Amino acid sequence: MDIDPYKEFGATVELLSFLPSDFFPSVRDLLDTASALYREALESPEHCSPHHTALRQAILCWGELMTLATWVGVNLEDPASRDLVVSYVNTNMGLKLRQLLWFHISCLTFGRETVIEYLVSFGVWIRTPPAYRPPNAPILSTLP
Amino acid sequence: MDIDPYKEFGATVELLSFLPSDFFPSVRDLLDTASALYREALESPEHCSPHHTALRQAILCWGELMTLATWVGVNLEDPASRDLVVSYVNTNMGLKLRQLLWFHISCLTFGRETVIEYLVSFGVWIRTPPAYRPPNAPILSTLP
Amino acid sequence: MDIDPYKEFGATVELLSFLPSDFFPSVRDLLDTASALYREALESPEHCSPHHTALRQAILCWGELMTLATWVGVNLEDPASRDLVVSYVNTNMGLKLRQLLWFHISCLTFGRETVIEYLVSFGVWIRTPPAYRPPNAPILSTLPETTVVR
Amino acid sequence: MDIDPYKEFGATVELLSFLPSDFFPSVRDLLDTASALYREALESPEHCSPHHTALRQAILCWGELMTLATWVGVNLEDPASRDLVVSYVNTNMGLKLRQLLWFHISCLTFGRETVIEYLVSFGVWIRTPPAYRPPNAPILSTL
Repeated sequence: MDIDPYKEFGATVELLSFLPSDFFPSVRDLLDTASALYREALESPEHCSPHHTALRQAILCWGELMTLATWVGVNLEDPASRDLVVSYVNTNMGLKLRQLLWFHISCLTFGRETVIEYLVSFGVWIRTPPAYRPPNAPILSTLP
Repeated sequence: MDIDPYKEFGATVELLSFLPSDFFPSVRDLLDTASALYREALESPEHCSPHHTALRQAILCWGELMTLATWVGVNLEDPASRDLVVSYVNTNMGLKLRQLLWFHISCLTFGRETVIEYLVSFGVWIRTPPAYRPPNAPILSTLP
Repeated sequence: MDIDPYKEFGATVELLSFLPSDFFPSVRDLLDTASALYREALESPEHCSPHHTALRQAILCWGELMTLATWVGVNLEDPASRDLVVSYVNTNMGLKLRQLLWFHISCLTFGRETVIEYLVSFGVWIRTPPAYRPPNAPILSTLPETTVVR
Repeated sequence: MDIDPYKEFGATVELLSFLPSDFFPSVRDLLDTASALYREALESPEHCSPHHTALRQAILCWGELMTLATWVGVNLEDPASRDLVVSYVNTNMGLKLRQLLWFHISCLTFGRETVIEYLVSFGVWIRTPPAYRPPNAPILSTL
C-alpha cells in the first residue's frame, strides 16, 4: 500500500520535507526525550493517544532495525562493509524514524496544530534566501 | 523502554507466543488481507482506530526492513550468506510482524475480545492431548 | 499428616485416581498455560483465591524438584542412570504435579463444580469397559465440539 | 514466572533473608508443632486460611522431596555420595521448606503482622554489632 504515517495526524511526508535532513536530532536524543517525558504513558496499558501508539510502534521498529544491523555486522567479516552498511541505515531508515519521533514527541510536548504551523513557518524561513533571512529561526517553545 | 505493543489492547507477547509459530500466516497473505479489507481506511486521514494506527506503522516497518534486507542481500556475494540473513529476518522479525498483523487484522475483523479468547482457547487446545479435546482445531469465522 | 490437597477444594485423590497419565498435559505445557492466563494474578501481592495460592506453591515445589533432579543427574557420574532418575521423577512427582496443576488451572478456567462433575462423569466412563462405553471420552472445553469462534 | 511465596502474605524473600539459615528449626520440629497445633484444621475440608492452604502444600512438597531423596540414596551405592546428596538437600530444599513452614506456622500462631515486625526487629538485632548486640535475641511469644 501507499500509506502516509502523517495524514492521519494532519501532515504529510512532503510537509516535513520543508525541514532539511540536517535538522532532526539523533535517535538517542529523541529516545532520551521520550523516556524522560512520556515513559510512564508509553509503558502504560492505555490508548492514551494515537501519538503514543505510533511512538511505541516506531520505537519497536528502531529496535528491530538496530538488532538486524547489529547481527549483520557481528556475522559480517570486513569492517568497512559494516561501516557503510550502518551509514546506509542512518541515511535511509534512521532519517525516517527521526522524522517520526520528532513529529510525535513535538505533537505531545507542544501540539499538533502548533507543530504544523511551525513546519509552515520554518518552510517560509528556509525558502527565504539568506540575504533576507532573519537569524532568529522559528522554534517550538512553551516560553516567550 | 520495555514497551509491549499489545498491552494497550489487552494482550502480551506471552499470550501470542502461547500459540505455535507455525500457526501465523505468511506476511504476504496478511498484507493482501489488509489491502483487501481495510485499504481505504489505512490510506485514510482519520484516527479510525488504534488497530489501524498500529497496522499502518507495522506495514511501514516491514517495508523498511525489507528494503534493508534486499540492500544487504544485493551487496553480499554468497547465496549462502543471503539464505542466512533471510532466514534470520524471517524467523525473528517476520514472525513478530506476522503476530502483529494477525492480531490487528483479526481484531478489526472479529473483535478484540474474541481474538484474545481465541488465543487462550487455541493454546489450551494445542496443549491438550488429542483424545480428550475436540478434534477440530478452533478457527475464527464471521459466518453463522 | 494425612493431608489431601483437594479435600479443601471439594475433591479427593480417589476421584482423580481414575484420570490416566495420558490425560494430563506436560508440566511445561501447564506452566506455560498458567504463565499466559494468570501470571498477572500469581505474581500479585493479593490473595486472589485458594487456587492461586496452591498454584504458586505447586510451581515452587516443581522448581525445587527440578533443581534437585538436575543436580543429581549432573553429579551422577554415569549418563546411563540419569534416564532411570528422570523416569522415576516423571512417573511419580511429575504426575502428581500435572494432576495438581491441571486441577487448579481447570477450576480457574471453568468452575470447581464443573470440574468435579467432569471428574465424576469421567470416572463413570473410565470404569466402564470399552465394549460397553462410548469411544470418545467426555470433554472439558471452552469451545463447542465444532470449534469455530465468532 | 517470578512467584514470591510470601508476597501475598505481605513479606518477601528479602525480608526473610534477614534471618540466617541456622536460625530456622528442623523440619521434624516444625512438623511436630504443626501437627500438635493445627492437625484437625489441616486435615479439614475448609479454606480455613491461605496459611493453612500453603502449609498443606508445603508439607506435601516436603514429603515428596524426602521420598525422592530416599529413593535416590537407596539406588545410590557410595555412602559418601549418599551423604553428599542429603547434605545438598538439607542445605537448599530443606532450608527453603523450613523457611516456608516457619513463616506459616509462626503466622498462624502469632499474627502475620507480629511475624513481619519480628523479621524487621531480628534484622535490627543481627545487623547490630556484637559489642552492642543484646544477647536476648528477639523471640516470638504470646504471654
